[PDB]
Amino acid sequence: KLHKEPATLIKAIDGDTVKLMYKGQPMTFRRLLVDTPEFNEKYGPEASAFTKKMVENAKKIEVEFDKGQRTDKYGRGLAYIYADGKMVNEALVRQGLAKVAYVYKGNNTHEQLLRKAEAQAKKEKLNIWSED
Amino acid sequence: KKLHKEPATLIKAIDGDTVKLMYKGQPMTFRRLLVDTPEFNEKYGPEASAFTKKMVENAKKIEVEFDKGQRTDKYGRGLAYIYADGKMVNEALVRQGLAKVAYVYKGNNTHEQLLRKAEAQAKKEKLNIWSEDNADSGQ
Ligand SMILES: Cc1cn([C@H]2C[C@H](OP(=O)(O)O)[C@@H](COP(=O)(O)O)O2)c(=O)[nH]c1=O
Ligand SMILES: Cc1cn([C@H]2C[C@H](OP(=O)(O)O)[C@@H](COP(=O)(O)O)O2)c(=O)[nH]c1=O
Ligand SMILES: [Ca+2]
Repeated sequence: KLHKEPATLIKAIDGDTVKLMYKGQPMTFRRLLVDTPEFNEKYGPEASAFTKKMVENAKKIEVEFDKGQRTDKYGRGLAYIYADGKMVNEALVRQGLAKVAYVYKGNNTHEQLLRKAEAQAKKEKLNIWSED
Repeated sequence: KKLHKEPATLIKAIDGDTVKLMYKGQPMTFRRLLVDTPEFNEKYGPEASAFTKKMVENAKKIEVEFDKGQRTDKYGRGLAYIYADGKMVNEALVRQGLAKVAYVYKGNNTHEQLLRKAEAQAKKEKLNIWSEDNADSGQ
């Protein structure tokens, strides 16, 4: 008889990190300027589902490095991620599924864009901002 | 200066007939034995794709099963039967008219009759691929 052997599915998307092909090689990217709840926190599954749909349904993904630091201390490419023109970082925050975080000079070009989205999500008391 | 946008592509765990799995401690792309699934730009591609993704993403236990002939195809893909909680994905897609039996070679054809049988049945119910008129006309 043939023999069954274990294996486990690879995950490209893990919270604020996504594994993409860049310059013909795989690379781990960590979304700039945001902090998304983990799968075991409130809104964590919702934020994962939103990211998955946004990125898997994109014909075109682009990354935009900022000017201050290309890679964090853990080897992750720090970037804004675009799915068919729309910034994933911004969309999450707009939907109240991520907060603005890790904002540092040099790597904070789109900070105002994100703070604007966050203000709107808080005013709407949406998702993360629905809690007391 | 404005920042510049650069291209990249999503790394896809599931893509057509291929699945990327961690196997003996290392990542490996596998090609499902004995089947041909429509690609995402072809009809039922997004369906066959969703059914695969459902089956495999929701599995608690994934297994691979190599056959007795070629282990790796000429594109560097491991050739295997893929199981999700004990149910073979290869067989399931064929039974659900979401893939055709194909690429059947002596040595790597242990499950040929199981699948051909599933394909035979799949036509009669006329589901998905086989729900089109004359889709079973061998064109
Ligand atoms: C987003 C981001 C995170 N980080 C670091 C800070 C955290 O390190 P410390 O854990 O050592 O405090 C970590 C959070 O990433 P994750 O949220 O992916 O874990 O990544 C940066 O250094 N720069 C950044 O721009
Ligand atoms: C299933 C299978 C495919 N292949 C090859 C045949 C096709 O090569 P050609 O492209 O040269 O025709 C290709 C189809 O794979 P995909 O259907 O995943 O694209 O993989 C094998 O060599 N052995 C197999 O067992
Ligand atoms: Ca195919």
